[PDB]
Formats: sequence, C-alpha cells, structure tokens
Amino acid sequence: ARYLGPKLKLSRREGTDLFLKSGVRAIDTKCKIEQAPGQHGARKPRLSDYGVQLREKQKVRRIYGVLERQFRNYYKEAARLKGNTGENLLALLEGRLDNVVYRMGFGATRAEARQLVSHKAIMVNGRVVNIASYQVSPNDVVSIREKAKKQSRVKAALELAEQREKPTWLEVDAGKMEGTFKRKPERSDLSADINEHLIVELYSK
Amino acid sequence: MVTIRLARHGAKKRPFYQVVVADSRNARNGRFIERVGFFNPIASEKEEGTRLDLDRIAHWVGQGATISDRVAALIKEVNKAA
Amino acid sequence: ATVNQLVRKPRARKVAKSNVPALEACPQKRGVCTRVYTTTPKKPNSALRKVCRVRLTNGFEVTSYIGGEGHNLQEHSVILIRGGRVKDLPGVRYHTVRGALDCSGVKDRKQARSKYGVKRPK
Amino acid sequence: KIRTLQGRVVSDKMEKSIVVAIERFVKHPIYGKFIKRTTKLHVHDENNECGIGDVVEIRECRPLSKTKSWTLVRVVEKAV
Amino acid sequence: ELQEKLIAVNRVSKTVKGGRIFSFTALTVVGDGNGRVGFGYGKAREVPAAIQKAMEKARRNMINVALNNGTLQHPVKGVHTGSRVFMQPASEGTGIIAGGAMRAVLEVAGVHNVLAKAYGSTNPINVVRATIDGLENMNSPEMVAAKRGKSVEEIL
Amino acid sequence: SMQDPIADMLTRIRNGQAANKAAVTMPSSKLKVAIANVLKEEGFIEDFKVEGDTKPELELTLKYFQGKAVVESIQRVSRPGLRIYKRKDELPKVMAGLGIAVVSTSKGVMTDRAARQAGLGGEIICYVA
RNA sequence: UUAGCUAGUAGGUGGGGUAACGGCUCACCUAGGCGACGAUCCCUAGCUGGUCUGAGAGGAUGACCAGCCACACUGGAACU
RNA sequence: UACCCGCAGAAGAAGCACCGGCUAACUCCGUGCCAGCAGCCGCGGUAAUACGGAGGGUGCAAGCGUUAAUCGGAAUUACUGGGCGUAAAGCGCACGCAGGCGGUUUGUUAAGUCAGAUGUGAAAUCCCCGGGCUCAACCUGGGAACUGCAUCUGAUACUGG
Ligand SMILES: [Mg+2]
Ligand SMILES: [Mg+2]
Ligand SMILES: [Mg+2]
Ligand SMILES: [Mg+2]
Ligand SMILES: [Mg+2]
Ligand SMILES: [Mg+2]
Ligand SMILES: [Mg+2]
Ligand SMILES: [Mg+2]
Ligand SMILES: [Mg+2]
Ligand SMILES: [Mg+2]
Ligand SMILES: [Mg+2]
Ligand SMILES: [Mg+2]
Ligand SMILES: [Mg+2]
Ligand SMILES: [Mg+2]
Ligand SMILES: [Mg+2]
Ligand SMILES: [Mg+2]
Ligand SMILES: [Mg+2]
Repeated sequence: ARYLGPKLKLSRREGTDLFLKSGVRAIDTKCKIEQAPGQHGARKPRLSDYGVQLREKQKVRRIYGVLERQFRNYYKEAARLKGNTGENLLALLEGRLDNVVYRMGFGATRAEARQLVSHKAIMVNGRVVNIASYQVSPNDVVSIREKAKKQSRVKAALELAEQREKPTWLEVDAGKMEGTFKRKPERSDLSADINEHLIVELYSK
Repeated sequence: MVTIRLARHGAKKRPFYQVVVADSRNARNGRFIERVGFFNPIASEKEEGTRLDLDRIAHWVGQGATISDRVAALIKEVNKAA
Repeated sequence: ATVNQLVRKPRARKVAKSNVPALEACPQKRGVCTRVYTTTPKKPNSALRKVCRVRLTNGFEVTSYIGGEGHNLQEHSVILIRGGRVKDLPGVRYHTVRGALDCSGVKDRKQARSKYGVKRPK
Repeated sequence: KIRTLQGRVVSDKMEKSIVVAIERFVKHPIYGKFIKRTTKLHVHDENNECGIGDVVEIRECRPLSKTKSWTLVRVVEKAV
Repeated sequence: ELQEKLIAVNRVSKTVKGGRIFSFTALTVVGDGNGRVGFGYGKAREVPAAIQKAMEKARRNMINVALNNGTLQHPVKGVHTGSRVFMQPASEGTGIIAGGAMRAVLEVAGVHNVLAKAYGSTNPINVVRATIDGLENMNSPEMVAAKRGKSVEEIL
Repeated sequence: SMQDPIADMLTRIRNGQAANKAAVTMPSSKLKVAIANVLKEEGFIEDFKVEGDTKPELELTLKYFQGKAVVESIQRVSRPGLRIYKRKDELPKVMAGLGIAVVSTSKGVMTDRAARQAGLGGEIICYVA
C-alpha cells in the first residue's frame, strides 16, 4: 500500500527535488537529476495539457506519500469543505501524522516519519496513534514516547531538521521531543512551486 | 399493545438502542409510532448515555403504553440522576 | 417545437438494441463447439482468422473468434463466450475466452497472460 | 367552510342522479404549460332541479351507490 | 510580460498542375495575463514560420477585457458561425473549467476561475472567436452604471 | 393577428434601438405605461409621454450612450403561450444583478430588487439588460 | 399496426346480507354508464422512502434496510 | 475478545494492465498482408515505436484488465436546450368542429398566480455543525431538507369568470 522502489527515479521524472532524501548529500551529487529516468531521458518531449496536470498531481502525490485512492478521497473532502478547493486539499495533505511529524523534525524523510508512526513511536495528546493518515487538529500535542526518545535516528533527524527551512505553524521542542500544531498552514505558508489549479482541473473530469 | 422498548441500530459488538414506542406485534427494529430518546451501553464518559423523554413516557403510560424491562430500569436511573 | 404540441406528443426516446443479443445481458455464456474452422477477412486486409460456430446453452447459435495462436479446442468442446466483436470479420459478435473449462491458454506467453489464461512462469 | 366543488353538469338522464364535470386548472409538471383536466363525477341529485349545461355545486358525504359519492347543495347559473 | 501560447497546428493542402503542395496553419493566443487577450491565425509553408506569423498578428490584434479581480463579471454566452460558448463566473479554487481551445485562451487572458461549455461544432478556429466575443460583449458594473446614469451601489 | 401588445412594444423598442431611432411611437395601454415607468426609473429609456384622447399613444424616447444603445437585450420571458410564475425566493437575476427582470405583482409592476425587498413574488414579464 | 366497450351493466323503489356505506345480492322500473383528457384489448411489471449517473432539469433502476400488497405444490371452499 | 506488555529476527508478505493518435509512457530481437492486434482511426507485402519476446518507461495496487447493464459526454428527442430553401425536415391548396391564443376601459369574483399561518410530507437516506470507534470506512445527536398536498387569513398588477 506504499511505494517500494527507487526514491530518485520519481524525482528525475518530475524534474524537481521531491525531498525524498534527508539532505546530508547534495541532490546533484546523489543522482544525475537533470533528465527523466530510463534510456530515453535525453530527449525533451512536449508535454500535453493533460500531461502537465497528470505530472503535477503525480508530483504532489509522491511528495506527500499517498496513493491514488487516498488522494481522490482528500480531493472529495476538499471540494466538500468550504473555501478554496486547492488550498483545502493542500491543508488536508499537510495535516497527516507522518507529514506533521516530519515537519516538526522527528523523522529524516517521509518514509522514515511514516515508519516511526507505524511502529508506535508517535503519541498525539498523550495517546498512541499508529495511523499514517491520522489527521491532526489545531492545538494538539504530538510527542515522542518515552521508550523511543533514545533513538539515534530520531535524534539525528532532530539535529538535521534545523539547517533547512522552518515551518511557522508548528511549536517544536527537541528537549522533551514534542510539538504543538498551532494553526492550519496557509497557501503562502506552504510551498509556492505547486500549481493548485492543475489538480482540480485533472479531477474535474 | 403499545410498548416502550428498544431497537438496535449500531454495529456488530457496538450496540446502540433507539428507545421507541411500537406495537407489540412488530419487529424489534421495524415500525414504531414515535421515537423517545436513545441509549448506548458503551458510551464513554463526559458524554450523554441516556436521553429519555420522560414527558412522552408519562404521556404514553397515561394512555396505557407498557414499559419494557430495560427502559423501566433506565427511567429510574434517569430520575435518580436528575 | 412548441409546448402545445409536446404535451400532446411527448418527446420519445431513441432506444437502440444491444450488439450482443445472444448474451441476453450476460457477461459470460457457456457453449459447446459445433463448427470450428478458419475464415478470411474482408477487402481492406487479407489473413486467415480462426472462428467457431458454437451453440449457446439458452439456444442461440453464434460465431466466435479464437484469440492468440494455438487452440486445442475442437467439436464437442465446452467453451466460455464473452462479448466483443471483430471489426474485420462480418457476422462475429463474441469472443471465446481462454483459460475456460476446456479452452487452453496460449503456450509460451509472457505479456498480457491474463487475457489469454496463462499461468505465471516461475 | 365545507369543502365543495363547483362544476358543469353533463347528463341528467338518471333517476335522482346527474353527471357533473369539473375543470381544474393545473400546470404541466414538465413543460410548465397550464392545461385543464376533466373531473367528471356522478352526483346523487335528489329532486333533480337541473338540466344540461347549468353549473352546480356538490359535496362529498358518503358512498351512496357503486359509482357516486357526491351530493348537490345549490344550483347557480340555472338560467340558459 | 505576455503569455503567448500555441493552441493547435493544422496541415492543409492545395492541388496544382504539377501536383499537391502542402502548407501549415498555426493558431496562437497572447495577452498580458491581467486584462488583455488576442488571437492570431497564421499560415506559412512551415511550422516554425507559421507560429511566428500567428504570434505577431495575435500581439498586434489584442482586445482589452474588463474582467473582475480573478473572474469575469457576469455569466455570458457568445455565438459564432459554428461554435457557441457559455461562460459562468465560478468561485475561488475551481480553476479554468473549460476544454478544447477555450481553457488556453482563458488562462492567457487573465481569468482564473470560470465554468465554460461549448455547444455545436467544437472547432478551435471558431471557438476562439466565440469565446473572445463573449468576453468582448460583456460589461462591468461601472460600465453599465455609466450608460444607466446611476451609481454602482444604486444598481447593485 | 396582434395577440401580445407587450411583445409588440418590446419588438418596437428593440428595433428602434437597433436602427438608431430617436423615439418610437406606438399605441399604448395601462400595462405599457406601467412597464415604461419601470424602464424610465432604471435609465434604460430617456422619457415617455402619452398622447391622445380616444387612442392613446406612447412616444418612448431611446437613450444612446457613446453611440452604442444602453439596452443590450430585452427578451420576453412569459409569453401568452406559456405562463411563467415565480415565488419571492425564485425570482431570476439577469447578468448576476446588472440586468433587471420586470415582474407584475399584487402591489404593481416592480423590479427584482423591489419585489425581493417587499418579500413577495409575482409573474415575470421580460428581462432587460 | 388495440376504437368502440358495457345488460347486474348506470340509476331508482322495496326486501335480504356485512361489524360498517355500497347491485354486495335479489324482484320490479327507467336505458342508461364509460370513451380521442385513450374506453376495451395485448405484452411487460410488485409499489414507495430510496440507489446509480447527471451542476441543474432529467434518464435508468427497486441490490440491503424500512412502510404497504400479494403468495405458501396448483385450484376452489368453509370453520375455529 | 477488543486492548496492553516481554522474545527474537528485515524475515513471512506484490502483482496486473498499457506504451502509433485519442491517453501517461520508446529502443532492439523473431517473422514478412503468413503468423497476429484492435473501442475507433487502422497496422504486418524484410527498418512494424501498432504482431510475439526482451530491455526500458507509465498507471493502479492486494489488487489489476476483459466482459454485461445504467447515466454523462449525446445540445444525438433539446421544457431548461435544435431545425425545416439547398444535409433529414412546410401537408399541393383552401374551409372548418373540438382545441390553442386573443385589441382597449371600468366595476365585480378571486380560480391560477403572490404573501403569512396550521397539519402532514414515517423512520431511514443526502447535506451542515459536533461526538464515539487509535484515523478512516462505520455508528450517532441536533439542525436543514423532503422541492408536494389540504385548510385558513389577506394582496389585486397579470391571466381567468
Ligand atoms: Mg486499499
Ligand atoms: Mg469547495
Ligand atoms: Mg336497496
Ligand atoms: Mg447532462
Ligand atoms: Mg421489493
Ligand atoms: Mg495503442
Ligand atoms: Mg440529453
Ligand atoms: Mg439540429
Ligand atoms: Mg431536403
Ligand atoms: Mg438532396
Ligand atoms: Mg407548400
Ligand atoms: Mg395531399
Ligand atoms: Mg385565489
Ligand atoms: Mg401559498
Ligand atoms: Mg473522531
Ligand atoms: Mg424522512
Ligand atoms: Mg379580468
């Protein structure tokens, strides 16, 4: 129920970095991410109107580590909710337990955060949750459990989460290994290289 | 005759009764005259577990609607609580 | 044209019959082969297609088209028939599905093995 | 007060009975056209003070025969 | 500045005494992306020349549209020779709900949210003219108030 | 045969606007005067004046703003072959508010905004935009 | 490309019958009743809240559940 | 039993469809209008990105494709929302019954229409706000809705008497 394969072919296909690596190694040195994978990546194919929308949705899906069915359910929920459909979909995508714990900095990558969530290491509001799709509400308390506070990979992720960008909607503290979800992130708060309209145009069919 | 009884509408291993007034010659969860509150044996704390309508229960018992065993054992609990 | 005419004559539909009458709105039907042979397509392209006139259980007798290369089926063979016609063959409206009760699958098949009923190689 | 229906009479060649016609003005559920629909009924017109064409007023009381459950009240429009 | 975009390329032919000589046609839509839009239909012996021929005419034959902040003012319909277009103002987040040669020209023009529908023959050459006439004929509240003689709040 | 005076009036004013007529004279009626009052109260026409003792005539004067006609489309909605009646909450909205839909109601012949403010429906007559 | 159907049939008087009104039934009298707003006849079909699809209007449909009707090898009948 | 806790080992756990355009994905090998593919356009006559295999790529995922039915696209039965000179569409023409519509003013009625109220429109289902199942599916409380009908009290511009 999740991708089990190369973590850089998808990034090469999309054309940009998908943040699937921790960041210790440079993205250019890690792989030849300039062209699409396979034996025909040298050519530059002209992408169609459906092609660009499909590529954008696949990029978003691979970045957030979800499947097609879960993405469709999230799109349905975003359309059901009030306000901007794309912004609501983005907020719901960046509201999962693995995503929020990765943003806090307890996991190196999305896969590492999802594994930590699954293996019963993440606790929300003093409660054990092993669901990778567990939505978090404003004013919650995510925390590393006492047994898992002594993990070398966890503390490595904690020390490696600082040199990169810092979200302005989370309240994190590595001393006690816990954070708080202050408020729902905004579109300007999130990344600005994602075309929201492409996903809704693709799903309007 | 008219009887105040329950009707299961929850799921497997998670019962939830809808206390209703129904004719005796009817199914357990079939046709009922009116709905009077509900009951949940697995209701968690800090949440309602019984919301019986004592006014309607008294109105029906004044017309002769018999009260079944569990609803009779729950109306006394409701009266004791408030 | 006008509401006064339309109330007298309601706008009738344009219902069209299905292209698979012998199925009687059924995905699959079991039949017994009666005449297995080879035919030739029409003018645009020349070839030698493999066809079989089969009597269905309900009573209809139709002409199917064997897919792939290699078919051990013959007369008095129980086969399963699904919808879908062949464009370049007049008369055929159904396809014999391989991997059926007696229709053996295509030998040494590696791609699209499910469409021809081939076990996954080790 | 009492629900009464006013309609034109059709036939009166029956003993203590007449045939009334009611013209209800309804709108077409599909095209929105306003058409008229007949509501022919049999009325137990005791002491038949009615001819052909004159409008009458009837009320439902009870089933009096196999095919009538309406009785006359007053006759308006009697002049021809 | 501009957001020039090619819609589609078509290959035409013309028989002559010696034989048949081919030719290419290009349809392009240009605009500043805020309130202006223009279309260009060029023809040349080759694809690279035809696209530039269409682009130049589209640039020099633009039309200014008095659109809303992100959408169009009021729902409108445009009628052309073979294509009919219907455009309705949507809400924020819907996107350019269009198809064929309408979504591209709508995105180039500047609108971001609109529901578009094509009735009749859905050819790009006619549908582009239909969808630009639909935006040309529509007016703004200030524009309609100017001819009315009242204020926007009065004619709200 | 003349079977819709309101449609005749709408056709006359539309043709006058199309042909750049200063004013359009025609036989008048009470409903025509009521509709002309609404049309003048919204700036769609310049003015009007009933002239005549036995056969009154309306003399509606068109308005031209920067050459182009002020009124874009006047469409007869409820024609005498299909009557259309709408409630207070089901009234139409021409050009999302930029146009009007004349409605004859119990209080008279008012517009969409007036009918909605008063809280009652009526039957529509025509859309003016 | 189903146009005339209906003689207990329409109505009336009286009797009988049902827990109840009623040609429900009987004797008599009137010749009426339905029908191009589709009578009569043929094929098909349990109905509804609902379900799928559709922006909407609409189209299809009656899986589960719930409300109603009919049936219990076929047909006829009556008793408690 | 749900659930919690200790054992050890990354083990016991991924396949299907497609790759000429519609539609996201290209290169060789084997044949040579034969073998074969196909929903359409159509391919194979020795350079097949269309047949079979391989390499590579794309989509979905404990599911993947085919088949059968329904709705959409089909504005292709168009009341919303078409046309009739030439593509299909004005009876050869005229009269006329039922029917459809109907110039202009006043008074009256208020049937349609418009306003308000009452009863009903079962529960269930959809939607909105919350809660419980570790999330979700699922259950549940309230609200809205059930676009309808009947009655009462008024409004009189329009249609109707
Ligand atoms: Mg799954
Ligand atoms: Mg939304
Ligand atoms: Mg008697
Ligand atoms: Mg549709
Ligand atoms: Mg049933
Ligand atoms: Mg293909
Ligand atoms: Mg349709
Ligand atoms: Mg047409
Ligand atoms: Mg012709
Ligand atoms: Mg001809
Ligand atoms: Mg002629
Ligand atoms: Mg003739
Ligand atoms: Mg009235
Ligand atoms: Mg009302
Ligand atoms: Mg919850
Ligand atoms: Mg309900
Ligand atoms: Mg009048």
